[PDB]
Amino acid sequence: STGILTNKQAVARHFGVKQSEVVYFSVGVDLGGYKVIYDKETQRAYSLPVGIASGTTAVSLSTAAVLVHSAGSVDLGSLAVSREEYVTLPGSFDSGSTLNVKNELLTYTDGKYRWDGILPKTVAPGSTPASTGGVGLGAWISVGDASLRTQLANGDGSLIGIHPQGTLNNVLTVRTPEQYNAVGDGIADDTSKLKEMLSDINNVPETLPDAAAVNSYMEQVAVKIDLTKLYRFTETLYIPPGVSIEIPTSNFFTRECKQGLFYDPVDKNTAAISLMVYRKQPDGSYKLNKDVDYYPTGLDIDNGDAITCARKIDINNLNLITAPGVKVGVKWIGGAGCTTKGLSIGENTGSDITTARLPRVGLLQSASWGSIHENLR
Amino acid sequence: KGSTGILTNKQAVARHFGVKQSEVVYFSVGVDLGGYKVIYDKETQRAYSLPVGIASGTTAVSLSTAAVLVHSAGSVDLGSLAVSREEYVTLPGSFDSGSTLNVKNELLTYTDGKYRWDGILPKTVAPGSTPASTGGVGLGAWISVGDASLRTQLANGDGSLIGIHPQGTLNNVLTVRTPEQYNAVGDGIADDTSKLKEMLSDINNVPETLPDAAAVVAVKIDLTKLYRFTETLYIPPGVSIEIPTSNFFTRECKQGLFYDPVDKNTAAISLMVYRKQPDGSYKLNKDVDYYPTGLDIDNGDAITCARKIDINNLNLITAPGVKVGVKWIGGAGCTTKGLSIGENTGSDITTARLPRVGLLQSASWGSIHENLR
Ligand SMILES: [Zn+2]
Repeated sequence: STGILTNKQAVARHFGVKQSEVVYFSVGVDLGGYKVIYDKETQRAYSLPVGIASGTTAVSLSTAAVLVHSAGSVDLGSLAVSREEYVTLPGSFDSGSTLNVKNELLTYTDGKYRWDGILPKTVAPGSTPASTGGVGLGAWISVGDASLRTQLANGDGSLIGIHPQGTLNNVLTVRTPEQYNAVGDGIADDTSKLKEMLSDINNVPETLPDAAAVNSYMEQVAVKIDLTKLYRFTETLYIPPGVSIEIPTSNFFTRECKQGLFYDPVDKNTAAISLMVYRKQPDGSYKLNKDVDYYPTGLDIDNGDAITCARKIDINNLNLITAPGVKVGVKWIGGAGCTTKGLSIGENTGSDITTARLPRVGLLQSASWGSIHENLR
Repeated sequence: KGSTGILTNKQAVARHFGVKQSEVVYFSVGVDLGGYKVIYDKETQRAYSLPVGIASGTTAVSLSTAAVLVHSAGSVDLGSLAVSREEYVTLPGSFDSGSTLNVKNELLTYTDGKYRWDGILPKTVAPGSTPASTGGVGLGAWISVGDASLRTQLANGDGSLIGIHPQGTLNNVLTVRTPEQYNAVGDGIADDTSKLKEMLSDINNVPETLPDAAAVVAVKIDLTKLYRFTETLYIPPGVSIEIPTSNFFTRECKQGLFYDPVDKNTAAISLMVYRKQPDGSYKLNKDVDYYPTGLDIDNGDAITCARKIDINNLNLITAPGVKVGVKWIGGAGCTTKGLSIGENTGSDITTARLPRVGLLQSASWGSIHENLR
C-alpha cells in the first residue's frame, strides 16, 4: 500500500523520473502518461515507450516483458536494450543461470553478454558463450565497457571502422618482429622471435616425405615483413618461400648499424641467412640443407638430388651485419627469379678488418637463374 | 506521512549514489549545504552530487531547472559536475519521439547510442530528429556518451578516435586500400568483380563517356588474396597496385587476380583509352583488339587516360582460351615491376590457366616493365 509508494520512489530514483511517473502493472490499469512500468511479480521495472494515450489500458505483461495494452503491443525488453537499461543477473557463465528477458546480462570472465536468441535461455554450469550458441546476431552479444576493453585487446581490429569503408583488420598486412616482442637492441637474442615470425608466414618442416611435399610449400600466401630496429640472432635464418623483407632505407657502409639483422653465432663456420634447398636422403626423403658449404647445381636438381624451396622471395634494403669471423653472410641458393634491392652485407666497424662486423664471404649464389640483385652492397 | 516519505526518498537517492542517508539534502532556499554529498530537487525530482568544499554555514540561494545551484559562497553547474562524474539521466523517449533537454547530464537515446547536448539549454528536439539533422555531433552540439555509442562510433568511424605515436590519430596514417574493405571473398571462387570495381571507382571514378577532350589523388592498393572476376577491369589513372611478392612459374596461384569471363574474346586487364565519337564526345574503349596509334593520340581520335599507374608484383591468372592478359595501351610513363601473367597449371597447355596473348602494348612511350613474367 505505502510499500507501493516507497517502491515507486525507489524505482523513480533509479530511472531518474518522477514518482508519479511509475505505474504498477495490473489488468485494466490506465497506462497513459507513465514513463516506467513495474512488474510486481518479477519485481522488474521497464521504461515505457512515449505516446501511450490516456485511457489505454494494460492487458498483459509476459515474463519476457512483452506488454499488451488496449491500443497495441510493445517489447519492453528490446526497448530496454536500446536504452542500455540492463539487469546484471547473479552468477556467471560458470555458475550457470536462466535468462528470461532481453535486457538481462550474464557475466563471463571477459565481460558481459546479452542473449539475442530464443528466450527463455538456460545456461548450464561450466558454460561459456562459445559453448552455448556462440556470439553474434541471434546469439550472445557482448555488452558494456569491460567487454569492449577485452574485445579490443584480444581482437584483430574488426571493431575499428576505416574509410572509405571496411575495418582496420582489412588493411593490416605487414608483420614486424615487435608483434612477437623482439627486443631489437642488437643485444638480446631475438632468434626465436624471428623464427616464429617466419614460421607464421610459411612453416615448412625440415624433413619431408617426397618431392610433391617439398614443392607444396612454394604454393603458400606471401607476406611482407618490416624490420625497423636491430635484431641480434644466433642461428642461421632460413627464409621460406613467399616472404618479402623490408627496411625503410639501405645502409651505405655506415659505422654503427642501428637497423637490421646481426648474426652472432657460437659456431662461426656458418651462414647468417640461407634460402631453402632440400637434399635427397638415402631412403628417398628430403632434408633441408644445413651444411654451410653446400650449394645446389643444375645437375643436382635434375637428378632429384636437390629440390629448391626458394620461390617468391624479395628483399628490400636489408642490412646484415655479422660477428667477426663468420664464414658466409648470405646463401642465395636455389633462388631462381628471386630479387634483391639495397641488400647490405657487412659493417664498416672501423679501421681494423680482423675486428670488423662483416663475414669472410659476403654472398654465395647458385641455381638462381633470373635472379636480380640491385644496389648490392 | 510526509517526513517519512522524505526519509525513504533520501534513502533511495543514497542507495543510487552509494552515499549515506544522512549525506543527502533537499534543496530549499536557505538550507545549510555543509557536509552533504548529494542534493535533491523536489520540483524536478532530480538528484546531483555536490562539489566537495562547500563550507558548513554556506546556504542555498537558488537552483534552476538547468541544475545551476547558487549558494552564499558561489555558484556551481551541477549538471556539468554530473557529466564529469558520469552521472546521467536517460530521458524517456528518443530522437524518434522527440524531447526537451534542460540539464547537461541528460541523455537522449538514438538508434546507435546516447547523446548529451553540449550547446545552449534548453534544447528542443522535434519528433523524427537525428543528431546529424539537429546540430551535428561535436563540441557545442551533440556529444556521444556511453559504451553503446562508443561501439558504434568506432565501428563506423575512420580511426580518428585512435591516437598513434609520435602524434596524430590512426586515420592520419592509413594509406592502403584493399578488396577486403569491400568484403571481397578472395578465394578465387566467388565473383569478386563488383567489389574490385567499386574499389577502383572509389579511387578514381572516370565515367565511360565524356563530353569533350578537356573532361578526359593517387592511392595504393594491396592485393593479398586471390580474387576471381568475370569482366575486364579498367585501371584508372593514379593507381598503384601491389602484392607482397611476384610469382615465378607458380603452379597454383593463391594470390592475385583470376579472370574467368563467359566471353573469352576479351582482355583481363586494360588501361583506359577514350575514342572520339562522331558527335565529338568520347567513349572508353571496350574493344579487345583496339589499340591507339601515336597518330590517334595526336589528332585526338584517341585520348589517353592512363598516366600515373604503377604495378608491383601483380599476378594475373586467366581461364584457358582468354584472348589477352593485359592491354597496356596509352600507358606512357607507366611502370611495372614483377608483373606475372599466366599460370603454370600443368603439361596440357590447352587447359592451362593462361591467356592466348600475354601483353599487348601501344602508345606507351617511356614505359618501363621490370622483371615481366
Ligand atoms: Zn539505483
